[PDB]
Amino acid sequence: DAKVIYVNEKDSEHQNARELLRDVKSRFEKEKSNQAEAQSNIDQGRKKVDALNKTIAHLEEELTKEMGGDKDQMRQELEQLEKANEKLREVNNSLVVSLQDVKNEERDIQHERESELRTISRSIQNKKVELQNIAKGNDTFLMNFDRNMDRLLRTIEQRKNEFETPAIGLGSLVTIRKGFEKWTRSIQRAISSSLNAFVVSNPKDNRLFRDIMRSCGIRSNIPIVTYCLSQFDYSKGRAHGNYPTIVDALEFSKPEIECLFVDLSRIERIVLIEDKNEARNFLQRNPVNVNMALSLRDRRSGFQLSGGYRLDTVTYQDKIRLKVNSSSDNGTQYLKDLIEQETKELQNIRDRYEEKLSEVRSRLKEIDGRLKSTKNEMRKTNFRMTELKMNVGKVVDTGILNSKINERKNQEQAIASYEAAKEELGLKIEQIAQEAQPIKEQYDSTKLALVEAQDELQ
Amino acid sequence: DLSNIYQQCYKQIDETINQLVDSTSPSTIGIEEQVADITSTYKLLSTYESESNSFDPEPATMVNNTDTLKILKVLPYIWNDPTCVIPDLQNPADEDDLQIEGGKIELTCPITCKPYEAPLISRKCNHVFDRDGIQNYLQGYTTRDCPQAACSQVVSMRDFVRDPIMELRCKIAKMKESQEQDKRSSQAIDVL
Amino acid sequence: LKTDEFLKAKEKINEIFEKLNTIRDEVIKKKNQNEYYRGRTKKLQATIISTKEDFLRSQEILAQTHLPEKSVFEDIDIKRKEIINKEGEIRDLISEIDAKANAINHEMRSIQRQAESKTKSLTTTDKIGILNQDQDLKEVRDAVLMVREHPEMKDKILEPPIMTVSAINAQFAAYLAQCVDYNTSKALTVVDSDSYKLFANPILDKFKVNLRELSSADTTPPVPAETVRDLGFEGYLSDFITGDKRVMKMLCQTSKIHTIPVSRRELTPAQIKKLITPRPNGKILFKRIIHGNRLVDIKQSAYGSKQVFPTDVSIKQTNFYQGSIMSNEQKIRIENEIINLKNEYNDRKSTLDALSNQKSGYRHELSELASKNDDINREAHQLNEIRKKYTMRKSTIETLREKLDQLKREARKDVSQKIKDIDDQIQQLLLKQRHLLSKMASSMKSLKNCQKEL
Repeated sequence: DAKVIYVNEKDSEHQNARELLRDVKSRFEKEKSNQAEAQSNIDQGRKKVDALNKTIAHLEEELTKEMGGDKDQMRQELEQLEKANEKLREVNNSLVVSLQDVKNEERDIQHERESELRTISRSIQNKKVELQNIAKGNDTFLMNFDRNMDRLLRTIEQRKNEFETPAIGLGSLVTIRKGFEKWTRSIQRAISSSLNAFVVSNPKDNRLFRDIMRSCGIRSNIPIVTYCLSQFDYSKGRAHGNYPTIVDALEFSKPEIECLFVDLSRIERIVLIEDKNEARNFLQRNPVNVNMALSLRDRRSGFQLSGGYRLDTVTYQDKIRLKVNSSSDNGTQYLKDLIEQETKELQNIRDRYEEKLSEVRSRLKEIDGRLKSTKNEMRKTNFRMTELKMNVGKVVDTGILNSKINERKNQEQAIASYEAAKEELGLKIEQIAQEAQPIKEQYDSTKLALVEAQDELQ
Repeated sequence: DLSNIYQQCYKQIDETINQLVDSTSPSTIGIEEQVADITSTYKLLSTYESESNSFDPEPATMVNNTDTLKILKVLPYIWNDPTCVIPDLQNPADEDDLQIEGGKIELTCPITCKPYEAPLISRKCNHVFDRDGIQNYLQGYTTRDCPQAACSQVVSMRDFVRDPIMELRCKIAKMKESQEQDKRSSQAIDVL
Repeated sequence: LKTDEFLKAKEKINEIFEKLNTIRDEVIKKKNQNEYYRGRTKKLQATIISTKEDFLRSQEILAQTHLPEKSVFEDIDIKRKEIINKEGEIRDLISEIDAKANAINHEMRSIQRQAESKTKSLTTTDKIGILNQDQDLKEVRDAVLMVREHPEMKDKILEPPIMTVSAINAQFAAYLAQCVDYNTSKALTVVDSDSYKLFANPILDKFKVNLRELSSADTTPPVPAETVRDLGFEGYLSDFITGDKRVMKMLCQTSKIHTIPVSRRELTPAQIKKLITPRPNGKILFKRIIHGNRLVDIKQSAYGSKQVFPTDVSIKQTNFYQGSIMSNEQKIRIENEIINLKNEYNDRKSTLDALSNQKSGYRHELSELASKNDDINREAHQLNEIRKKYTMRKSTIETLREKLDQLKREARKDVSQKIKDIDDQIQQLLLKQRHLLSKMASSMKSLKNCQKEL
């Protein structure tokens, strides 16, 4: 009907839509600006992370510069090297207990010092025997042990007429004939009984001795010989040789002593040859009456050229009464060639064998150099353990001022919370996007549409 | 046709004008010329209502027809004491409103013994009270008389006119206790 | 040309309407952010009052007077040098204790010799050591130490008789030298005429040796000699020395061993002018007789008065009496006992060494105890490691001072700058809206046109 103001009130349509127009875009802008602020906060926090990484690196620099961080790597090998030093000092203990037996070794080998001195002492003492003093006390030319020999002949001979034997004493009788001097000391081993004898030939003259012996002040009681001085023949036993036999070697101070020797020693068959290293066949061919030949090397040993079928080393007394009839021109000095070789021999032995002494001395030098090296090894191991000791003494001590690491940790959880907030506002942006569009479309559609026929008056 | 399409000039200029004071922060000061010029542009353009209505001879008819009449000189000196009442009531002919006197003033309609919310006024009473303060409690009597027993006012509310003037005052006083106190609190934090 | 464009009024009103629009919403849009920034300022106020409390809550424990200890590190150093000193003392102590332990082990090894030599004549045992009766018997010692290596010399020229013809004991070992003549006694026991010369190479140029022989050819095996020994003799050679066919076969015609009795009851030979009794061939029936060690020889001569000539010179012997056991009434110990008392001579220095190594062990234990006391002291001072941790607690709260100061500074910059930023962003907006309004203030110029120019 009447086309009148009825439609004027429709102008309110735009205001209703505007009411939500303001709200939707205001919320969208506010929350997206909040997201921008959150992102700026993320950037601010993130720009601190590299600086704090370099700051903890600077803490490590402080540790290195103050020697605080050195021992962290080392400790686990420091313990192993301490155990290595323990086993090395155990090896040192094994070596030193391998360096005392070397002292037992030196003691045992220098027992050769005793061995050589014992032999040399007696030999060197025999060097005294050229003159010293004579007669009543002549322990190597007219005596050997006891200071009573002269009185014996004037003692036991006092009642000679009661002897069942002619006699003058009897050791003063036996003497060596011409020949070669070094033959003197071999005969005593056999005839020692006749060099101190006083002969009787019945049980009672022999038994009176043990009683009357001590009456005149001598105690020696060496056994006695039984015989009667007389001379007899010795024909069919002598050897086929011209060089002197023991009968020729011994001088007939009393011819009855010739029969004494023939009886109690059977010396008539024996001969003498200067050295063992000599012909053999003459003795070996073995005709009848071939007999042994004697020999001497020194005052301490000799050899028997016993027909060649027998060769034996023989022993002689060190001290002997037998003496030769040689003149008194100069005595031993006429003979010193064959005495020096017997005494100077040991001097050569010690001079030459001192190389063995020098050899053991060099061994001792080697082992004591080893001892010195082991001592230096003990010192070196002590220094090596002391360096580990210094390393482990510090470890860290009081060298920690790193609470900036705790600061870093709280900043790390702070940035974690910041990222959580960033994600929450990421949810918020989606919420506003899905909330704005459904209402924004309604607004635009209504606003453009609801202008409509505005003032079509006519 | 060419008529009546220009009517919306004022209908939207009201919106153009009102929002400015609603947004310009009072923290910035200097009001007189910077409101007077732009508001006088309204009267300049409003003269053309009359001299653009053809003539149905210069612009007869008084210019006082503006509904935004009292919008003139609203902001100046209305800051600390928005209710700039004068100790006299019957001198409207002059156009200055602040002659030779000042003093103290009240602050509320009988709302709850608390300040103004929404005014109302009428020609017979020539005096203002609030909207809900005359209907909410009062209803129960179809018509009730002057606010106080045998007091000055005379009331007939069935045709009382809406009052859009005073609410412009409200927010400025309230926000002042915030912003300057916000400024003070900013100074307080500055010393901590 | 002229007015045909009445829509220009609307054309002009459009844009200025959109401008009366637009900026108004941006007003509040920009106004909004300052409130959230004020909320952040309130958060800052709360945080900084928390830091105000934290100042004292820290300072109560952030003394810095409880500083890393003044001289505890010097104590660490001195006690560590002390334990290295203890280690050195322990090294020296253990070296000396090992030396003394070896010293006592020296008696532990040599004590066998004094037990072995605890016999008559300074030694008699069934081991190699029996040959040490004379230093000059080094030749026999070396000979025996290598005789066993040969495939058959050990069984064809046997070791010295004391090992293979061993006598009962010292009382007969001395008799061994006469049982087998002294020269052969320290020689090797040849077995046959083939061992006579075949085996001279190993030893002849090194050690002394001798040889023996025998023969039995024509018609007469050995004649009786066993029971003619009726002179009061019952003991005999081949039993008191352990004879065997391995050894003594050849001695029947070389050493005349058929005349060596053994006597318990000594009787003098002086009661004899009877043994002149010849064997039926006119030669002496008796060749040699012995009592104790008074060996007497009998010989023959074929010239002169035919008188007999005995001799009493005999081998060495220790005693001649007619009693029983130990042979010595006046006193016991003799020169023989010096190498036995070598036991006491060892024991003296050995007890000294034992007590010396015992006090060395005392010192070792005391050094170990001192080192362990220093170690427990080291533990008691490493307990201070926790006292370093107050300095950790002191540092972390000290670091919290840095963090709270940094927070105050950064937030102060943050809030203050943002305050002015938002304020100026509002201010520029205050100018923009007013200039836009001024621009609008010229639009109405169009109103005077059109309606009447038309």
